[PDB]
Amino acid sequence: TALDVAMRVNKLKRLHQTGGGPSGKKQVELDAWRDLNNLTEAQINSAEGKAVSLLLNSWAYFAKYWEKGA
Amino acid sequence: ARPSALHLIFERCKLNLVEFTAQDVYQICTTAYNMDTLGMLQDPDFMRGLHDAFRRSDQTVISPFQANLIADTFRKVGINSMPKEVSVPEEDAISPESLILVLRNMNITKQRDERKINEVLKLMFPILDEFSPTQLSLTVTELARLKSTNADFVGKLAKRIMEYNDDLSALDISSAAVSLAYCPGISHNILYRMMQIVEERMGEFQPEDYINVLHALNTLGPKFVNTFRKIVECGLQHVENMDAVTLTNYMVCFSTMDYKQREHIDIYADALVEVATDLSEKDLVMAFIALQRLRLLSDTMFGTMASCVIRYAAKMDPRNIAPIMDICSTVPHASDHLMKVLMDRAVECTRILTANQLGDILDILGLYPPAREHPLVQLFGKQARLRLDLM
Amino acid sequence: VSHLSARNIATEALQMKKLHQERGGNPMLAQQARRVLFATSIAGQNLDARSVALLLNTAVYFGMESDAKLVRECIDYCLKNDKLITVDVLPIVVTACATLKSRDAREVIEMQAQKAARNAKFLDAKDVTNIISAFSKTGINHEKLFAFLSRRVQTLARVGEFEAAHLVILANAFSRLRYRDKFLFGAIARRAMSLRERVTVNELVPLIVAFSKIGLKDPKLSKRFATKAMEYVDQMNAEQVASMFMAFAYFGIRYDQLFGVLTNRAVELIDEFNAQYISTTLNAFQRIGINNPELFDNLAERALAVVQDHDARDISKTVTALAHFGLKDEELFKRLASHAASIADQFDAMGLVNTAHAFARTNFLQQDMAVALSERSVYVCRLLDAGETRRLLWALAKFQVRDPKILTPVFNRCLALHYDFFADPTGSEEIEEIFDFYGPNFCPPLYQLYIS
Amino acid sequence: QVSDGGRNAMNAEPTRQKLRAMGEQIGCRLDEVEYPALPVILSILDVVVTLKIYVPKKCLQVIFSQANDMVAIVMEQKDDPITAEEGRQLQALLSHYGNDLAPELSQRMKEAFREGVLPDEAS
Amino acid sequence: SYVLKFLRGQLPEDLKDVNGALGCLYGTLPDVDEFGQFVISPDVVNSFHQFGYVKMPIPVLDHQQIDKLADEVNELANNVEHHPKTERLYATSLADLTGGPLFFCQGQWRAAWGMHDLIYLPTITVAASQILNNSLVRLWYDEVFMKAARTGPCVPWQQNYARWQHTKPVNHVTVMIALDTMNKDRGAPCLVPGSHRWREGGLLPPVSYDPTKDEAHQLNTIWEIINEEEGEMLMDTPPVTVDLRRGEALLIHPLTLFATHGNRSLDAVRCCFIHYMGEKTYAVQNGPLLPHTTKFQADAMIQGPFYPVVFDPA
Amino acid sequence: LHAFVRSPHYRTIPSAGPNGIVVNRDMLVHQFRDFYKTLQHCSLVDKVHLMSERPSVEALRVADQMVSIGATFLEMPLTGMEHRATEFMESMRYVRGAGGPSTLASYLQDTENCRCNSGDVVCLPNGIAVGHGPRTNAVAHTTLKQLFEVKDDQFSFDVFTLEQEGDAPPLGDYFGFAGSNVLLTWKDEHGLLAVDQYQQKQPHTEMNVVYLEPGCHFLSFYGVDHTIDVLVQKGYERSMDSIAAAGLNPIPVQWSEMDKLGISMRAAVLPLKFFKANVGGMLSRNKSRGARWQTHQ
RNA sequence: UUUUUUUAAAUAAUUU
RNA sequence: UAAUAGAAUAAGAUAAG
Repeated sequence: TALDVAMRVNKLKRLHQTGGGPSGKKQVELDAWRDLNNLTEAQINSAEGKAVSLLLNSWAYFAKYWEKGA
Repeated sequence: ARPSALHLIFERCKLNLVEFTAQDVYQICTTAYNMDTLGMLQDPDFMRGLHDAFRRSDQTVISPFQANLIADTFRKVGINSMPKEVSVPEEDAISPESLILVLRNMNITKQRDERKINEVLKLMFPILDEFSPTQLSLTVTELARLKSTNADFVGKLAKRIMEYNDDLSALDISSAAVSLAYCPGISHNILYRMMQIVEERMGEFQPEDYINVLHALNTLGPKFVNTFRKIVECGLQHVENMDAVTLTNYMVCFSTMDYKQREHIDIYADALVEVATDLSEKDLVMAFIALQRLRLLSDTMFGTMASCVIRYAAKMDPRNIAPIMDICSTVPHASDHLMKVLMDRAVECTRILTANQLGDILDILGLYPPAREHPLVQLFGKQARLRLDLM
Repeated sequence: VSHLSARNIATEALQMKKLHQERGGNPMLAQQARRVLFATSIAGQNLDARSVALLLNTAVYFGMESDAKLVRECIDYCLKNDKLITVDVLPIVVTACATLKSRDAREVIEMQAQKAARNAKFLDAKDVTNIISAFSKTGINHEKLFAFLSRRVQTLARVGEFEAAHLVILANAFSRLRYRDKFLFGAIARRAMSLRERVTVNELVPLIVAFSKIGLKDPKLSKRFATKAMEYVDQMNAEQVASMFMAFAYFGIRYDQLFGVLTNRAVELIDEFNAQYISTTLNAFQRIGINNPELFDNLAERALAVVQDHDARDISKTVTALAHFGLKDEELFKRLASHAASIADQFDAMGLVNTAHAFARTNFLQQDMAVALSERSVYVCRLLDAGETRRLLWALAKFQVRDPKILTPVFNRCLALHYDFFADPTGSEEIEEIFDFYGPNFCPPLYQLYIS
Repeated sequence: QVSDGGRNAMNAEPTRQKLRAMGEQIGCRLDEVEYPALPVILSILDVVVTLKIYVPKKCLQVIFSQANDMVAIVMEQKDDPITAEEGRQLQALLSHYGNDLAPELSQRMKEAFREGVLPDEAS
Repeated sequence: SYVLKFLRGQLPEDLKDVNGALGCLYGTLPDVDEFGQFVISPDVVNSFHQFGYVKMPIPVLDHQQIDKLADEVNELANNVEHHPKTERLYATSLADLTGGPLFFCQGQWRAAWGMHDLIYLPTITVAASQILNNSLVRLWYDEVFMKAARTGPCVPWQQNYARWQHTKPVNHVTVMIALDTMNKDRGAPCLVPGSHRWREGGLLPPVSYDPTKDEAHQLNTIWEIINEEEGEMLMDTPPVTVDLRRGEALLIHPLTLFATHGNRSLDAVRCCFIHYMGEKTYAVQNGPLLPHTTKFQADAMIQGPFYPVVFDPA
Repeated sequence: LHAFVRSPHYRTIPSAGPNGIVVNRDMLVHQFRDFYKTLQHCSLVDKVHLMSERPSVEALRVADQMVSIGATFLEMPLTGMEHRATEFMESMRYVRGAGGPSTLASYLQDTENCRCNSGDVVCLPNGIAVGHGPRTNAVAHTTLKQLFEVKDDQFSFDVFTLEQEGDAPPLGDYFGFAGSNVLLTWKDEHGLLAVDQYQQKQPHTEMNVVYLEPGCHFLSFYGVDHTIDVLVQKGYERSMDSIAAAGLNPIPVQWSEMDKLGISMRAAVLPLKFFKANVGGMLSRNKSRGARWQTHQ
């Protein structure tokens, strides 16, 4: 589904918020980009409110650090 | 720019195809208020869909202020929104917490309803014995804010609260005192006993406790002057290091009670004018009126306070122009520069002044020599001819 | 206007309303105020009861119905917070809710009526007149409240606590409610006596009109009003002369020495009379019954010049008055018939039947007028009396109208009121005319009821 | 409805005496009834005092005994609307007629004022 | 007459008598020499004449105006405190006092503010004049549709002029304005491109409406009224659904085949249809064209208070 | 300052009052109307309230209900006025309507055998004078001293007991203060005795004493707000001359019928000082009463 | 210019 | 996770039972 992807992206978001992680914060941002772009039309057309809110929160937070807007 | 996934998420939100709960709407609104990278508030068709989801959701799960915050963030973007009124609990739902929640929602969301207040009071009468000491004070505060006329129930709550004097702290005592003072119909015996309680534990008071007690004494009137006496002496050892707003409240209380001991009044005024530069517009105006009403505006006093009021005179509130104009008169001191900027400010806001304020300003400026050679006389003449119907 | 708070919006709306109703009805102000009020909401802001009442009153004053958002928000506020509507803002809410005819409006009006009934002993000079006027706007039958307000008015008037404006407002409000109290109106008349010179011409004519409308059948005060107004005729305006004629036609007592002076003054100001004044004077002369051809010729000649200014009410009253006196003015009747055919949809229930009967009584038939009013007659059948239905049916028969889509409503209405239809002796002749044209074939049940 | 300076001003006092006597007729039979609420008692006693109607001591004792149970219910139960002004009027009435009629009601009502059970008219 | 002092500011009983337009939504109408700003590009007119419909490039109303206009619709279907001036409507879905999953109203321009203002909107009226060969634009009538959530039905294929047979010449245009965001799952229009020139500008036979059936069959009833060649051009260019925003408008030819999708969203969907006609429009019979309206005779030019002139290019 | 008065009941006005003196009801009504107008024309009073008529002629004595001692509204014991009890209720609602106190203090009512009559209390500067006559017992004196008497350097309030004979009228009817210094009293036995007693109990104090003719009813609003309006009866010219020569403004009032009914001007009015509760540290605007911009011109 | 005010009231009758 | 207050003010004709 889509809730698990949002939850793991939120875990990455919390890891970036607290520290940078062993692999670095830039790698965390890149992995967040790949995970966020993974969503397809099947998941988003059946996502619940909580998953959509979590995805929006993670995307809004990660748009601050990304050099491009996105 | 919205990528494909973000664009599709935004479209699903816009089309009301996603079932949002109150918690999810609150999270989205908090994210929008915190970070504006996605431009959520810049999309009217997205915020309108979020509001539509908000209306058709169960808002009882979230706290009253969370619904108020959602309504506020919808109003700021331009959407007319209002949280739903909570229903009175029925059958097994009557518990002290659920009944306090109704008053709290009525307070925070500004949906005051006399009928539901009466129903809640009638439901809370039989189970008043189950209230914890904190819930009694919460009820007293909530009923005080809602301007309830049921002074009998508030008196019962005050008696029950005062039965628990040992449990309560200084902040709770001060809050109960001010809330009781705000209620109009409280029997004076309860007020006397509460003020007796406040008289003890006098040294435990903090600056906020002092402010609350001074507000209560100001509301009560001169009949409690004795209690105010125990305030002034208690404040005599801490006056040299005291907050400016506390000193303003002290001066207001001195003016209200018509205090007779001039030494304490002089001490408090001399300590106030040292830190008078830290006051806001309203506090400075009230302090300026209080100093005039106590016959304490000497040359240095008036000069120092006018130098402070000139700063706010540029963008003064319409409600504050007339008072300082009154203080400027009836004193034998030079106030040409203050009156010039005050008259200019009155000229600027001539189209928003009410009939009473315009009449007052004209009355003070009637006998002022430098006011005749001003555009204000003609502008106010036209405005008064317009406003004669509302006078 | 975005920087203005709702407390300022209410004040400016009140200012606009005061300028609109008294200092000329400028459509510029009306549309500006409507545009300003169409984008206002009492939501998320703490407001006084007075501000909400002013917003509601100024919104309703400008044509805003009960389906509006601001009107609904103001009505909701009043219901939830009722005790906040003190006696100072009670008249504002009642006046706002007067024209609003809905469940919430009815409930609010009843609650404020009970509040005013309870607190009738504690009002002062301003509050009693404001409350009684506001309740005179709305149609209510709470006699007890009116009696309490009258007792308070008498108590306040004993110590002399009413000005001329207060007196005229009180008299108009109490005469509008059809509340016949001999002592209340005697106290008002004696207060006018005591005020003496403080009652000017502009403030004396409406008092006489209000005293005439209530119909106290007291000849002791009608003579006094005639004597007091006989000195003010030279100052009276044309609109005041017409109202004087109407009021002393309402009284029913003949004062030749006053009517002569009024006639001379009306002749002097013949160039200033509008259609409304001509219709009012003609109706007053019809009611009082004097037949004065000399003034009637001038009035008809003036009305021939303001034909395009005539309203449906004015057309009905003028035509009825001219038909009653047997005055023949072919050009005026032709022009009035064409005008009535032009504005046939503005006729109310009484006006349509009165105009049709007045045109049919005289030997004046015009297809332009006849077809228009016959077609319009369908929408007013359900609002007619048995005698009015008989008059309308006779007028329709004089027009030789046979369309079933027109005749079925009127025959249904006269069948539903058949007892009162056949119990009026003065219309008996008309009956034997109506069935002489239609015959037994048209609506057999009515014919059988006529036979019995 | 009687005027002391009207057309029949000389006749006014006999009418007052007749009214008073026919009020005595009712007042003598005031022990059989059962008062449901205090306002009935406070109206009957107000009429009796205002018109100077004489009432036998027995009826007064019954009337004041009935109100005692009601005020006792209001004070003791405290859970269940006798306002302070009504209680003051009742105290004044009892003091006027004499406290020997109902010695329990006097102490009960005086303690009700001291405690503050009776609410105010404003509330 | 004498308008009482507290009734001087009121409005007529029905807003038909209001000559001109009130200033509520966009203030007052511009001056005679200020009507050239709302002109549309000639390519838009060519696209309308080619496809049978066209979507105007810019939204016609601001979001606050759309919110107010949607509030008017919400209060036009109260069913508890029924709308004032309800009798001032040609037809209503609540005449039975129960309503249903679909709410339709007609002649609402005589009942509520804003809706009366929307008729005189320059942005749509200038475009309608350009569509009608630069002639006088007269209101034909209004229509408001509101489909409930999860249960709103769909209006099957229809031709507008099939309901206007009592008007002699084909000289009409439809402007449909979305008061809410629409999609194929909530009330989007579904029009057949090039369907206004099929039967030599004629009318197709009416479709068979069987309610209480799935939306797919209702939209698939098209294959029963067309012939073989119309089947071929339907094969070549299948029906296309137009997505509309919160204020976007759409011009439609009277003879273009047109349907509306159902509502499967979580909220009600609203839309407003306004029909305009040119100067040279006549009637065919003797009698009124709408309930309780002015009656014409033979080939009488259609004019009156019920069909106001909203634009004049002279 | 709000002044409360009640209209007379014309139907039940007695044909003859105390001592058998005949009275005329029409002139009584006319004089009451003139009194109401005179009260309204006074600049000091903020509002004049007119309660509805009541059947008894005794209901006109409105001041009998309570007294204003400083900031305390003390309600008189309901001992001799049981038949007026409900009337008092109808008067309190009026006070509640004008924004006044919710209820009066019941300090005097609770005390036993505490007979007090409002009108024996005179509001002298920095204290009150009470009369130890028939209308007031020693218990009321003791309670008033226990309640309002305070001895301090600056927070000083004095309660003076002025003894009077049995035939003396209420102290307020012949003893009062006017302006800020003037003393108004009758040149009668009781007035001179009261003045001598007040001099004895308050020595080393300079003040002016003005002697009016006996039976000349007066009414002067003495209080925080200074005024020079002294209402007086029309018949007594020399009292008016004395008050004018004392530096005050006499206002002659026709008071024949009310005097012949035994009611005075003081007992016919209820003057109460109302304020508005100030929420928080907020001061309320006050109307001006002096000259502005004296230094300029 | 001198008319009058202050309950908790609950007992009709019907095929609509 | 979220709580601070100020203003005192009156327009006036419905073809009746």
